[PDB]
Amino acid sequence: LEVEAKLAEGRKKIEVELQEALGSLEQQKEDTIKSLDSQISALSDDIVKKVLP
Amino acid sequence: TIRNSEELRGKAIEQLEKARARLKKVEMDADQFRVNGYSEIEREKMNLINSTYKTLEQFEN
Repeated sequence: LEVEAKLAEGRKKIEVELQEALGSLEQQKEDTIKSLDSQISALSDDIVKKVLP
Repeated sequence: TIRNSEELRGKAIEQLEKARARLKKVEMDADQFRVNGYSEIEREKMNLINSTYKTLEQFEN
């Protein structure tokens, strides 16, 4: 019973570590969408040379 | 009647010698077995905690 309680508490700790990491990477992708815009312009400008021969 | 009585004294006294020897030897089994089973279940205790710690690291993996 003692080590099962230790297991459950460690499992909660790793769950909160998970939510911190996932919220961080969602904020990270929010940042790279809000930034990275010359990439958008050049990526539009590159495919226009490929749609036409 | 003399023969019956002193033969019964000798055979009962070696019966009690073998019975007290069996008391000491089965007490030797008892306390040897006490030490053995006690240490055996403490290493099986450490086996239980190792298994659970390993499955916790599997979880975090």
